[PDB]
Amino acid sequence: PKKRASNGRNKKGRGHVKPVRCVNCSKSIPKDKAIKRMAIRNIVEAAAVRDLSEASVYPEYALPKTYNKLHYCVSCAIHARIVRVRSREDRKNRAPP
Amino acid sequence: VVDPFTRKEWFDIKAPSTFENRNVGKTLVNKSTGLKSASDALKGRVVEVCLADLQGSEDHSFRKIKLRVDEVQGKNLLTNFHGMDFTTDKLRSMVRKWQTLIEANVTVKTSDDYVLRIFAIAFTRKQANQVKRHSYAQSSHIRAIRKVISEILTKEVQGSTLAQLTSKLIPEVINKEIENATKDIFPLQNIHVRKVKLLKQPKFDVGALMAL
Amino acid sequence: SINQKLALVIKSGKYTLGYKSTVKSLRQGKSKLIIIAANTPVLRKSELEYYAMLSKTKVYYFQGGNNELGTAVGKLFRVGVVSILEAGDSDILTTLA
Amino acid sequence: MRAKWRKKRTRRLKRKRRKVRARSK
Amino acid sequence: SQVFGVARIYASFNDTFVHVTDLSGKETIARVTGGMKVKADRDESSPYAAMLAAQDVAAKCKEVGITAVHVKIRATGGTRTKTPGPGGQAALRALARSGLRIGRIEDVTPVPSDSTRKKGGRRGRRL
Amino acid sequence: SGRGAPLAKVVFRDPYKYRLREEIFIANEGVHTGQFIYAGKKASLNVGNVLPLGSVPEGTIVSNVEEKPGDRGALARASGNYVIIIGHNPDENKTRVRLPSGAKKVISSDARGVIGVIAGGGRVDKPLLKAGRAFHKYRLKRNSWPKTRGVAMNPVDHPHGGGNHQHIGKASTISRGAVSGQKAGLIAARRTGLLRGSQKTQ
Amino acid sequence: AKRTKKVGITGKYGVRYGSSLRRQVKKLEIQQHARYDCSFCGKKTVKRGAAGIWTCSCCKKTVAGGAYTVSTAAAATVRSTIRRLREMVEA
RNA sequence: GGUGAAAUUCUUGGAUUUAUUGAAGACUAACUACUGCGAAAGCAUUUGCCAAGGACGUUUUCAUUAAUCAAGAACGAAAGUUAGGGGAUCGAAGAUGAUCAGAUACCGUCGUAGUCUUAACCAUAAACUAUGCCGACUAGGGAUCGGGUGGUGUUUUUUUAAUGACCCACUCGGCACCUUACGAGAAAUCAAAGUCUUUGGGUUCUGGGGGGAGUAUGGUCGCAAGGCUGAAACUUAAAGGAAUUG
RNA sequence: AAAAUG
Ligand SMILES: [K+]
Ligand SMILES: [K+]
Ligand SMILES: [K+]
Ligand SMILES: [K+]
Ligand SMILES: [Mg+2]
Ligand SMILES: [Mg+2]
Ligand SMILES: [Mg+2]
Ligand SMILES: [Mg+2]
Ligand SMILES: [Mg+2]
Ligand SMILES: [Mg+2]
Ligand SMILES: [Mg+2]
Ligand SMILES: [Mg+2]
Ligand SMILES: [Mg+2]
Ligand SMILES: [Mg+2]
Ligand SMILES: [Mg+2]
Ligand SMILES: [Mg+2]
Ligand SMILES: [Mg+2]
Ligand SMILES: [Mg+2]
Ligand SMILES: [Mg+2]
Ligand SMILES: [Mg+2]
Ligand SMILES: [Mg+2]
Ligand SMILES: [Mg+2]
Ligand SMILES: [Mg+2]
Ligand SMILES: [Mg+2]
Ligand SMILES: [Zn+2]
Ligand SMILES: [Zn+2]
Repeated sequence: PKKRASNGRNKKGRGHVKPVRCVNCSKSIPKDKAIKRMAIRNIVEAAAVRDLSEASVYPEYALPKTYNKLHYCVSCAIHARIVRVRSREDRKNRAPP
Repeated sequence: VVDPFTRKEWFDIKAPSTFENRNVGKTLVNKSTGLKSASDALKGRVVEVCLADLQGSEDHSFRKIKLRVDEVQGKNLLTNFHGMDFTTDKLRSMVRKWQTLIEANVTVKTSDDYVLRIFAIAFTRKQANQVKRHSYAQSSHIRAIRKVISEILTKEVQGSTLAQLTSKLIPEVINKEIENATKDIFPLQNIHVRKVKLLKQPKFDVGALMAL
Repeated sequence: SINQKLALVIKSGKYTLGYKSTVKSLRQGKSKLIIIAANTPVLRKSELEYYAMLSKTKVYYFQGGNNELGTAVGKLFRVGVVSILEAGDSDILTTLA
Repeated sequence: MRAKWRKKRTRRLKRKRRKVRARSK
Repeated sequence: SQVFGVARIYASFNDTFVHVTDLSGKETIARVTGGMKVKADRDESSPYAAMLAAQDVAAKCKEVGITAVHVKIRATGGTRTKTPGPGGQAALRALARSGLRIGRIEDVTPVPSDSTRKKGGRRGRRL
Repeated sequence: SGRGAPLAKVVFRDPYKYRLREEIFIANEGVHTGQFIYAGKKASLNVGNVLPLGSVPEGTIVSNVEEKPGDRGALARASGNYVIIIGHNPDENKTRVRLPSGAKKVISSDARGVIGVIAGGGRVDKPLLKAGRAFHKYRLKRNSWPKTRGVAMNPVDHPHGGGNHQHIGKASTISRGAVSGQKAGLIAARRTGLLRGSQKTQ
Repeated sequence: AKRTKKVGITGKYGVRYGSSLRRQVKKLEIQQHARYDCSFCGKKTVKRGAAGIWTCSCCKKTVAGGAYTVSTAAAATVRSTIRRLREMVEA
C-alpha cells in the first residue's frame, strides 16, 4: 500500500526535481526528497574555546562558525540516525524536535 | 644537511599608502645569489591580510584584502591593492533561508587603467510589522535591483582610481548608496560589495606606486 | 507600427509600387513619402534619396527586404520601394521620425 | 527471477532466434 | 610585535596536514602530517597524530622565528566530504598551546558552485 | 582546378603607377563579387578584409594567415579551415593562434590574415562513392592515385612485399632515423591502434 | 506520382555503394542542387556553380559559400562573432 | 593516497601539501521552500534579442464557434544508434588491488563507449498522483503563489500625492496542506476515490482467475537496438489486494 | 571486516 500520504518526497506540481549527492555515500537523490541538515558548528569548540581565546592575539575575538548543508539519502540518514523509523501515526508529524 | 633557514632573509611588507597601517608583517626569502635574485623571487607575492588588521577596527573582520608586492625597496616590500573578498564564515552567515539572495557583478575599468570585476550581494528582508515569514522578491524587483547595483558599481568605478576605489570601499559607502537607490524597490537588508577581483593591471608606473 | 499605417494607406489612400513609378511620382512632385526596402541596391537607394532631396520628399527605410515590403503593402510580389501619393485616412505622413 | 532480467534474457533469446532464422532461408 | 605565519591545517579524512607558511604562502615552514607522527596507516587522521604533528610544526616555527599564526583550516572540499576531519581541531588546539599565538581563524574549504560531478555513481558507495 | 576552396580575384589600384593590380585571394565564406575588400593595418574587422594579427581581438577567426610577415599567406588555406586568434603579447609583439591542426603557434603581430573562414567547407563530408570520382579528383592534383598496397607487392618492390601470405612481417612503425627505402608504413609513430579518449595532451 | 519511396535523387546510383553512403550523398546532393534566396535581389535564384561558388541567375551576383550549402553553420557563427568583436572594438 | 582494515598507485627525477598563474570541458552550490512556470518529458548564473503563455482586470469584441475524441499528427527523461565537434569530470565494458570457499559482485585504483554539443534517428521509464478529460454541486480552517478591489492602515521621499515593501479585509485563479469525514471504500485511505442497488451530466481508453506470454507467428516502423500490433497448444486452484495477531 | 545452507 501507499506508506506516505503525499510521498516519501516533497514534490507536488513539479514532475522533476534535480538530484543532489548524499554527503555520506554519494547516492543520487532528488533534492526535494533528500534529508537536509544545517551545521553551524563553531570553528573551535573542541573543548578548546578558552585555550584559543588565551592564545589569541585579539581581545574578544568572537571566533567564527562553519556552515555546512548536509544532504543525506534515506538509507544513510536512517543508518547514521539523522532520521529514525517512526510509528504509523508519528510519521504524520513534520515539526522538528 | 641544509637547514634552508640559514640562507633566508626577512623583509617587511609595507602594503598601503592609504589603508591605515604600513606594517602588515614579515615574509622570508632566500638570500640573493649569483643566478637567483631575491628581489626577483619577491615582487610577485600576494599576501591576504584582514581589513580589520589593516584598519585597527574589528568592524572590518570580514573583507580580507589581497596585497601584491610591486617593488623591493631596501628590505621593504611595497605592495598595492590586488583584490578584496569577504570571509567564508561571513558569507555563509549572511546567506539564510526564507529570503531572496541578489547577486550582481560588473567588469569595469578604473579611471586610469585598472580592469576589475566587482561582485555585490544583497538580501531581502522583512519589514518591522511583517507577518509573512519569508519576504521574497518578485524577480522583477530582483532585475531592477541588479540593474541599479550594476549602474552604481559601474559609475563608482570609472570615476576613481584604484586608490580612491579602495578608500571608498573601506567605509562601505557603496553599500549605503545601493541601499538608498534600492530602498524604493525592496528593503534589501544585507547590502555588501562582497568581492573585488583584479583582472588586468596597467603599465607598472613605479611613480604611481611610490605613494607610500 | 509601420505595417498598420502602410496597410491603411494601401486600403484607403493612393500609392505606386516599384522604382520606375516611384521616380516618376517624385519627378512630378506628387509623392508624399517613399519607403525603401532594406535590401534595395545601394546605387538605386542613393538615386531615390537624391530624387527625394530634390523634391523635398520624406524617405522611410523599411527594415525588411523587398519580400517583406511587398507583404507589408499586401502584394504577392516583391516591392523594392513604395511611393505614397495620398495618405487617405492614415497618419503615416505625420507619425514618423 | 527478477522481471527486468527475465525480460533481458527473453530479448537475448529473441535476438538468437532472429539470427538463426536469418541464417536459414 | 609578533612574526606572523599561516597555519594551513588541511584536515581531511585519512590525514591531517599542519602546514605553516609565511604570510604570502610561497615560503613554507615545518609542514608536518599525522602520517609522519604515526606508523599504523589508519590513525593518520587521528586527533593524537594531528596533535603531535602540530606540536612538531610549532616547535620548528618557534625555532625559525614565527611567533603567531593566522589560522586557515580546510576540509578536502571540492566534491568529496566538505566536513573537516577528526584531526583539525586537535591540530589547532596543539598549535594554540604550543606557545604560538593565534589570529584570524578561517575555514577555506574549497566549495564549488555545483561543478565537477561527484564520484561514486548514482547509487553511491554500497556497503 | 585541384583546389576545394574557390578563389577571389580582387583588383586593387597600384599606388605608385596608374594601373590595376589583380590579386588572387582564397575566397572566404560570405565574400561576393562587387564587394570592397580592405587590406592593411587600418582596415576594419569585416569578413574578407586583410588585417594584421595584432589588430584583431582575441577569438577572431582569420584565414590565409602569414607564417612570417610578408610571406603572403601560409596557414588555414584549405576549404573550411581557419585560424583562431587566442591571445596577444604586445611586449615583444606576438600573437598566439590556434591552427587548423589544433597546434598553438606564436606568430609576429605584423603577420596578416583574412577575416573569416575559407569558403568551400563541408567538402569532405560527401562520400566520393566512386573510383571514377577519386580519379577525377586526383587527375587535377597529381599522379598519387590509385595506390597499390606494398603488402601486395614483391619483396623487390617494397619492404612489405613477399611472403606466402600478404602480411607486413615486421613492425610497421618505422623509426624517424630510418633511411629512404625503409620509411614505409607508420613513420615515427608515437602510438598505434584505434584512437580512444581525448587527444591533445599537455 | 511519387516515383521512389526513399532514395529520391540517389535513385541514379541504383543498388550500388551501400544504403548508408547513398543517404549521406543524397542529403548533400539535395543541399547542393537546391535553389537559395539571394541576399542582394531577394529572389530564390541562387544555385551552385563549382563547390563553394553560389551564383544568382538574377542580378548575376556570386558569393563564396560552403561546398554544398550557401552558408555553413561555422561560417554563420564566424560572421556573428566577428560582428560582436567589431562592435566591441568600436564601442 | 585509499579503506572498516589494506593493497593496487605516486614519491628525495621532490609525491602529497603551499603560493602565483594559465588552459579545458562540464555544471549552475548556498538562496531552494509541502514555492514558481510548462501539455508532458522537463525547466535554477547575468544581460540582450525573438516569438509564445496562464491568471487577473475589462459596462471591449464575435455569438455556440463547444466537450471528449477511433484514424490520424506534434512533442516525448535516461540509455542506445549514425556522422562531425568536444572530451575536464564521473564512468556500462575492460583492467587491476582486496574480501571470499569462490567473488570476471559489493569496496579501492584506473579506464573505453558514454556523459557535453550540432545535425539527424530512436519513442521507451515505477513517462506515477500507479488516480483520463470537460461540467455541476456537497464540510470546517489556516497558510502560500499570481492578479485585482478597499482601508481614518505601517514604513520609505519628490514638494501636495504616489507607487515600492509590509499590515488588515475581500475576491478570482493556482501548487498544496490541516481537521472531520454526514458520504465512499475490502481496507489502507479518499473533498474525492463523495453526490452509486435511492444504481443514468457528457465523453475517450483499458481489464475479465493464475501461468504459458507480451512468448510464437504474421504485419508495420526502425540503421540497429528495438517500438506498435499480438495468439495458440499446454498447464493450473489458487495467484493476488488490504488489514490483524504472532 | 566476514555470516551460505536446511
Ligand atoms: K590514512
Ligand atoms: K590499395
Ligand atoms: K611481406
Ligand atoms: K571522455
Ligand atoms: Mg511495504
Ligand atoms: Mg518523472
Ligand atoms: Mg547498508
Ligand atoms: Mg558486505
Ligand atoms: Mg586508399
Ligand atoms: Mg604478386
Ligand atoms: Mg627489401
Ligand atoms: Mg624491414
Ligand atoms: Mg601469394
Ligand atoms: Mg596514507
Ligand atoms: Mg520562485
Ligand atoms: Mg546559483
Ligand atoms: Mg491514436
Ligand atoms: Mg536523451
Ligand atoms: Mg576515476
Ligand atoms: Mg508503457
Ligand atoms: Mg500507467
Ligand atoms: Mg486473465
Ligand atoms: Mg500483503
Ligand atoms: Mg525448509
Ligand atoms: Zn547516502
Ligand atoms: Zn540575386
